[PDB]
Amino acid sequence: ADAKALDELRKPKFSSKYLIQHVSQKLIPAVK
Amino acid sequence: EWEKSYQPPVIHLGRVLSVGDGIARVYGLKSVQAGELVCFDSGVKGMALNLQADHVGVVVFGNDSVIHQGDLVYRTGQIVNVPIGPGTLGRVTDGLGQPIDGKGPLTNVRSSLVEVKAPGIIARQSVREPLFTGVKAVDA
Amino acid sequence: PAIDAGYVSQVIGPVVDVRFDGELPSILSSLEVEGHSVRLVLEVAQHMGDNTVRCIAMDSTDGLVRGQKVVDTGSPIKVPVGRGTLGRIMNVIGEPVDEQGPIDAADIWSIHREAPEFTEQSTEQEILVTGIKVVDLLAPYQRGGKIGLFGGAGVGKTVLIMELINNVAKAHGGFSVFAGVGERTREGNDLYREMIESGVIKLGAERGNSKCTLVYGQMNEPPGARARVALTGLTVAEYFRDIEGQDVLLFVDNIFRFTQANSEVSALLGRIPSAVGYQPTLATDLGGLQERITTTTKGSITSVQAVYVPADDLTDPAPATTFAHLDATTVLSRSIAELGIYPAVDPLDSTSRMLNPNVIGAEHYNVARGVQKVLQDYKNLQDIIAILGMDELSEEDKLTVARARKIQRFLSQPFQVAEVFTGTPGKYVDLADTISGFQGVLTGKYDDLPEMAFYMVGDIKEVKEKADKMAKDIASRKEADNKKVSEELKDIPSLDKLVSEIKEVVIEEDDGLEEDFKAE
Amino acid sequence: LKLPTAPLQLSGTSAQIATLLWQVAAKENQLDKVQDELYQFIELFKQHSELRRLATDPFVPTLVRTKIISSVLKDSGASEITKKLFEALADEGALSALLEVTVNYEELMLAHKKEVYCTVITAEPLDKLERVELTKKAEKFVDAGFKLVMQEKIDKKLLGGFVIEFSDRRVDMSTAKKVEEFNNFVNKLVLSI
Ligand SMILES: Nc1ncnc2c1ncn2[C@@H]1O[C@H](COP(=O)(O)OP(=O)(O)O)[C@@H](O)[C@H]1O
Ligand SMILES: [Mg+2]
Repeated sequence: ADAKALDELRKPKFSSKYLIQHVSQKLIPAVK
Repeated sequence: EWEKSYQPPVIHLGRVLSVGDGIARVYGLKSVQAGELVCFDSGVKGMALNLQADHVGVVVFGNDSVIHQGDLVYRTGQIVNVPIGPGTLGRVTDGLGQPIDGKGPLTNVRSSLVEVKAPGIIARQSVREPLFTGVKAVDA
Repeated sequence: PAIDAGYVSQVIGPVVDVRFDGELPSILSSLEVEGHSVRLVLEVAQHMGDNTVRCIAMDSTDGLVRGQKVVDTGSPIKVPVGRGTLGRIMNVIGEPVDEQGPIDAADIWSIHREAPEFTEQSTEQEILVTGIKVVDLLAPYQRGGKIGLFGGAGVGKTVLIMELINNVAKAHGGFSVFAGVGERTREGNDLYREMIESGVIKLGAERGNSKCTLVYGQMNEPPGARARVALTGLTVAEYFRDIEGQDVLLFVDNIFRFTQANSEVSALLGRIPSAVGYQPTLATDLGGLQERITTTTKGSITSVQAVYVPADDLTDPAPATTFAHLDATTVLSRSIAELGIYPAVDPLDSTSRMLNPNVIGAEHYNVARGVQKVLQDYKNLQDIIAILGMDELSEEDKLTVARARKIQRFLSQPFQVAEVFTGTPGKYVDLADTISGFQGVLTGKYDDLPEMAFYMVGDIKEVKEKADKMAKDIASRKEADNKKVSEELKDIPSLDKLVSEIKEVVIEEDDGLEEDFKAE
Repeated sequence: LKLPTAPLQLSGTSAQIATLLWQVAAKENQLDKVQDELYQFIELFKQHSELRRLATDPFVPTLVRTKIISSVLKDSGASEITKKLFEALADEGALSALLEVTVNYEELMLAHKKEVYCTVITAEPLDKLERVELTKKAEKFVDAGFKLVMQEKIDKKLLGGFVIEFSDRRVDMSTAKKVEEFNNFVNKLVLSI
């Protein structure tokens, strides 16, 4: 799927950051 | 006795996904019946035609220009019915049983379904008594 | 109740998608919906692919919710068969609809089976004398063969099927099965009451001496029921053929409604449509149904099926596919009915595999080919007779035209089942009487009679009886009007004496409609 | 084979991923683990443009897509279900489905914790006894022992009472619908009497 539950995914809900701060340390060499 | 026996029935909602070509696609209405009369928030009725896995195909009894994407569709809980009874005698109604002659609401009337199975083999009998049309080319 | 119970996934009219959590049903297996207003039986048509089956409902799906639990019976639609089904009425799922209690079942058979194999086929061509002149002469029916009555919308292929019932079924000895597929419910009630009066269906304690089973899937039924009631009637006939091992008659009124009901369903099973708008699997559905209606070595099924033609078009694929499955074809045409010739059988479009000189004899086959030669030679003269006039043909041509107008009227016949709306008594004609009379018209023994001497008569004696009956009529002018009514003495009363006898009726004061609507 | 059954059935090909993602994370008892792991990618797709290029741009080769997702997820202690999930979507190019798997993973997680998010609209803000009256009155509308989570809003056009908005259905226990339904019943009863 519906829309009104899917507009709520525009908000940050992660409640942990052991991936979002990890991937930027390894995305840019992998795409370069 | 009405007020002591009064239960505000849980109205089941449903958004409109997509309207046009005389048919709305309706998100929601997970408990709606096939062939149920649904009611849009514009006051225009509809009939739940195709119950799909992800939406409900609703054909719209009326002009579908008053239906928007995001409109709410309340189900009425019953298969498509019209008011039948002796209170319809004398009244000019539209295709859903609502009177168009402006003579007020249909009093002394009772809703019954429009989609009834015809009476079976053992329910008939032979046609005996005549129906005179008053046309003598016909009645002769 | 977790496994072996799936839920309704989606409902598209008569097509219900049912989702099972695991251990899906087989195709053709029947399922039951729990908590419907009537018994709703679904029959699995496809495995859609994601633990979803796709079913066809044998009743109306109005009122299904997409969560309803659907139990699986583990078997196809199984109907009662046997001798306790005789004199009863069944619907598509085998339930009784005659209010005579439960059906005493010698067996509970599935309505789906394969056709009998090649080695069980029997090749025996014996004739079936029907009493109908055009049928016995120009397209004779096989006793043990498949018979098709083609025609569309009021040409007379139900009065032909009732005359065939009245003639063949009463003088048969075996059992009959009437499978009413997609027809009028008035006609099914008429047949049930008419078969009660004839003793073919007996009620109550002497019920087992009945000779007919009715299976009715009439035109008020949803398209799942009409697409499968011919299979139920076929199963009731197949039990008598296989297990009881005897000769039966299967009358299927409008086998076209089976094709049409599959064509209604198959628009929603998500398929590309075929030609005129029909399903792609037309020929194989019709074939797999029709290949079960056969005579085998263990029994006989004489199959009389009426076939509707849409828009009076024989090139429509549902009649054109039915044409190959039939031994005797009886094509009823609308223009012959508009000429007053009833039964409106087109003699130049109806055929038989019994019209063979090694089967019916030499003089029968020769008389039939001579009648068809006269009728074809007249059909080739229709344009110049229309636009130039009758007065410009040759003498042999206008002898051919006169003999053809004689044998067109002579092929018509009063039916014993039509005597209630015509007034003429019905005329069963023997086969030898038909051959003798048509040989008489062909050789030229009867060039002297009028044309209307041949119209609606039994045989060659009744054309001469009607000739003197209609040539004493032009001499029928009697003297003095034979009154004996002028002042009859105390036999004819006055008018106020006659109004003095007629009873007063009571007129009940403005329709009384609100007083009994509030009674409920 | 032998998987735990999903809490509720769902739609096609995007919720069927999330049903299967829930059905393997339940055998691992990592239901709250990967629901946190799915949410971190949604902010990750919000940050980097060279990462959501692998889900929308149709000119990246399907080799370079499946190598980059593996070359990033060698590490960080992400659950082995999700690093098997993202390699399944990168081989098929279904990385765009993650925004729709997550919203279908949510209500599977919601019907596993048996919570239902509702919304209460009253005429005045409540008491602490009016709330415990309302909770047990509104517990007759859910179909099991569901932990109801309320939200509170104010509409003075209601003249007392409450409505519940379950986002599927609505029950109107307010006195405004009570009095207009009363007046409809009265004015229809004198239509006959
Ligand atoms: N054998 C017949 N003799 C006379 N009239 C017939 C005959 N068959 C049909 N008719 C006329 O045509 C109509 C159609 O008959 P029926 O057999 O019910 O046709 P169908 O089933 O093809 O519509 C009848 O109501 C009657 O008026
Ligand atoms: Mg008919």
